[PDB]
Formats: sequence, structure tokens, C-alpha cells
Amino acid sequence: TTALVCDNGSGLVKAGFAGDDAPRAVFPSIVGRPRHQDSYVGDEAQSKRGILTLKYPIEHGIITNWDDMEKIWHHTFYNELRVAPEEHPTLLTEAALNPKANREKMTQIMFETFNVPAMYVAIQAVLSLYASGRTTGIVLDSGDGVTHNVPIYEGYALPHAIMRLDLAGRDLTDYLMKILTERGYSFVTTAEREIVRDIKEKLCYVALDFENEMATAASSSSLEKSYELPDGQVITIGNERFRCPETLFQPSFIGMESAGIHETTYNSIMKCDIDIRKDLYANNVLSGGTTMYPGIADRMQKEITALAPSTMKIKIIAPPERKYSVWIGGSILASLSTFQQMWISKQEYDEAGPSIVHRKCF
Amino acid sequence: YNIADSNIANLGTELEKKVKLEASQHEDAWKGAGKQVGVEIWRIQQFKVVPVPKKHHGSFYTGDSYIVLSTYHPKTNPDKLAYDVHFWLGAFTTQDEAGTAAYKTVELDDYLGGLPVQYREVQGYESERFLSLFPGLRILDGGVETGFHHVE
Ligand SMILES: Nc1ncnc2c1ncn2[C@@H]1O[C@H](COP(=O)(O)OP(=O)(O)NP(=O)(O)O)[C@@H](O)[C@H]1O
Ligand SMILES: [Ca+2]
Ligand SMILES: [Ca+2]
Ligand SMILES: [Mg+2]
Repeated sequence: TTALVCDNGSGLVKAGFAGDDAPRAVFPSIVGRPRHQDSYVGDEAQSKRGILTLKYPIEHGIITNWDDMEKIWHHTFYNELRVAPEEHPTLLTEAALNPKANREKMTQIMFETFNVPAMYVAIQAVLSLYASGRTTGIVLDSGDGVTHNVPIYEGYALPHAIMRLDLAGRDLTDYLMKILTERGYSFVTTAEREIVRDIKEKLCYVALDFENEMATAASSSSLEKSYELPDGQVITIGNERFRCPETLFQPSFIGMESAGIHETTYNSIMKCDIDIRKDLYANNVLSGGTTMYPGIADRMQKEITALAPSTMKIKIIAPPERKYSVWIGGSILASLSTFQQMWISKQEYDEAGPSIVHRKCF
Repeated sequence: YNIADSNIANLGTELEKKVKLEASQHEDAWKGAGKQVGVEIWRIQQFKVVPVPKKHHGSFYTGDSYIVLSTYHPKTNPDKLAYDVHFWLGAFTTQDEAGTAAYKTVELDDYLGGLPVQYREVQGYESERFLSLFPGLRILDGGVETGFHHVE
């Protein structure tokens, strides 16, 4: 009996089998319908992106279109992994601070629609911490929809200190689209947005000193990069390379008044008991695709050093495979019989209904 | 985002503790652990917690991850037991081994009522406390194979 591990991101599904060192299926969490006003899922929607408008059933880590989410899950099981879900205990994941109804409906659909034999809903950042080989640390998890800070001590998250921002990779893509169109390059359709997300992933980086980098970019072309578009036209991008992820540190770039990721991390540590802050400062673990910008660890080290006591050891841990850390932590825990012991069985769901998820999944 | 009516409203509760305490009852490695002063050692082997024979305690494969439970009498009571639980991560241990050692350290902590204080001991960064357990630390080349299947 092999458990399935599915990390349902706002942007990407990561799915596979407990015991594997990586997800076997990674594909966009999208359902596509004709742009001219019946549907396609994931890679096949991406393949027909020329004629489709792409919709994401998860926004900011919360499922907002349950009919389309069912399509995503059905596709994951039957078309990608090619498994019968009634044969596999299934581990799902969630960002911290989601409304309780989200995992209630996750549980209901898994048992009543897909007839899984057992299931569990795990907190994403906890999975990442175990994937890093730690029981104590503060995870900064940043994907396409959610950025959040989860401090954890001796294996237990500290719920009063958890922070969350609706700023993440989708906002960075949109901001790159906006500022590139301001250079003279029109990107507007959901199809062109795909090109912009690729530009962001290939060419953006976090400047160590943003003001200095802006001056460098205005003086010479040393920071410019070329990028070949599908039609073969070559465009040149310059300070957009680092202005885009600067938004993570300066959310006012997109008109948000909230704290940047260095400040939310500091504020989260500061909500913890004084004597464990030391261990959190030395164990800042980055997780998720939006933490993949070159330079982001060094910039976080610099910014947190400026906020923290001068005598404090600061360390940012940036695992190379952190696009998949949440999934990998799930694969490890789902390989352990004692963790499996806490999962909800179909018999338990039949007796208790969706409310049981809150009594079993921590 | 607030805690009320959210998926973290049941964290830090007596219910969470009860559920995790029960789960820890299903690991054979913990039966009889921490019953007298001394050092007990297990190694992760393809996700399993495997006891290390006493005669080999203090020798660690650089390719592997271990759990080391140090049971001692606390200053507060010479007839009671207190616990430090160290997990030792070899320089060449794989991600499945280190993650299992971390999770199972928390589980042993749960099993012993939360009393153990946890210590992460990376090879080359071992705490003075850990060094003091072997008044004789020996590092061996090699180790057991990962429990992960490698996805090509
Ligand atoms: N190298 C990269 N540099 C910058 N951003 C990247 C990179 N690779 C991926 N991303 C972005 O990371 C996001 C996807 O990361 P991922 O961690 O899979 O998010 P998710 O789990 O789908 N979303 P969430 O619901 O917030 O957890 C997208 O916005 C990508 O554009
Ligand atoms: Ca090994
Ligand atoms: Ca403890
Ligand atoms: Mg994610």
C-alpha cells in the first residue's frame, strides 16, 4: 500500500508517491475554457493556451472553485499518476490560517467523491521544516498565492506568531507584466502572462542594495538580459529583473501598505518567547518557488541582521530543491507508520463527517 | 488572517497532545526507553527506527542519522528522570534519514510527556552537551542506503 502525496498549490500541483524523493507529477493548477465565448486541465490546458482562457481554482491558498478543483484532483489521479484513488491513502496540504471550511470540503470530496481509504491534511510549512531535517525553525514559505511565516519549536508550530500575506508569485508576475508594458512591451492576455512568468523565473533576481542596483541599471547595460519570445522577436529587460522581486521587500511597489518579507519574518520571531528567538534567528528556512530568486537569501540575511540584536547569530537556509520541500516533507512523513496512524479512515469519516478533520489533523 | 475559525485554531490544545501521544504508542523502539540513567541510541534505516547495539554506542556512520536519548537525574530530584534527546545528522546522510530523525525525535519527546529537551547535532557542529555523552566520539565512513526511491 503506497500513500499518495498531493501538495495543491495555488499555481502548481505537486503530486506523487510517499517514499519517492520528488513528485512525479508537477503541472499548472489550471482549468482552461474557450477564450471565444468544454474544458481542459493542467498541461493539456497549457497546451491549448492559444485558444483558452486559464482559470485557477485556488486563490491565495484557498479553493474558490470547487467544481474546477474536483477536475484538478480527478486529472491528478486518473490522467497524471494513473492510479485508482480508492486504493491509496492520500496526504493533502494547506497553508496556515485557512478558514476551516476549506479542509472540511477537502475531506468531504476525498471520501465521498474519490472514495480514498484514508487521508490527512498537513500544514505545508511544517512539512518543509521536517524536509530540512529540523524540529525548530521559522519557515518562510512563498508560492504563487501565499507568503507565510510559521515558527516551530520542538515540532510544534506557534500559532499566535504565524504571519500571512496575500503577496506571492502571482503578484510578482503581474507586476512584471505591468512594468514591462511600461518599457514598450505589451503583455496583457492570460497567454502572454505565461511568457512573463517564464521571464520572471529565468531572469529576475533580488538586488542586495536596491538603490545602488537602480543606479547601475540607469548608467550602463551591464545588467540587461535578452529574451527570445515565441515568435522569435528578442526583447531586452533591464532593471525590471530586480524591481520585480523587490516588491517582496517593498510591497508598496504594488500599492500594498503591508510589511515586507524581512519584516514579517522579524515580527513573527518577535511574537515568540524571548529565549527561543535565538534558535529561530539561526534557522530561517526558505520554502516555495517564490523563494528561488538569486540573491534572496543574502538579502534576507542583510535585512534581518539590521532588525535583530547586534549579537544575534542569523542564518538563512535555502535548500536547493525548495520548490518541492513541502512535497518532500510529505513524502517522508507519509512513509512513517506512526504518522499514518493519525490519518482519517473512511469508516471514521462515515461516522463523524467532515468535522473529524479538525480532531485528527494538526 | 486570524486564528479564530481557521485551520490553526486546534493547534496547541490538549486534543493535539492526546492525538500525538497516542500515535507515539505505535513505535516499538520507544517501549522501555528512558527507564534508567544512561544513553540509548537508534539509527534511521529506510524510515525505520533501529536500535544500535550498546557495544557500538559512540560510533556514528557519516552517511546516517541517529536519535540519542540521554536520561539523567535532574538537579531538582535525585530519584526522578529527565531527558535530553539529540538527533545526530551525518555529513552525508540523505534527506529522508534526517527528516525521519527529526520527526521521530518529536515523537519520542511526545512519548516521554514533552519532558525531553531537543538538540539538533549536525556532524562537525555537535554541542558540548553531545560531546560530553562520550567521555570517545568515533565517526565511520559509509552508512545504510536511503529509503527514498529516486525519481529519474
Ligand atoms: N526560479 C524562480 N524564480 C522566481 N520565481 C519562481 C521561480 N520558479 C518558480 N517561481 C514561482 O513560484 C511560484 C510557484 O511556486 P510554488 O511553490 O509551486 O507555488 P504554489 O505551491 O503553487 N502556490 P501557494 O498556494 O502560494 O503555496 C510561481 O509564481 C512561479 O513563477
Ligand atoms: Ca544513509
Ligand atoms: Ca520537549
Ligand atoms: Mg505551495
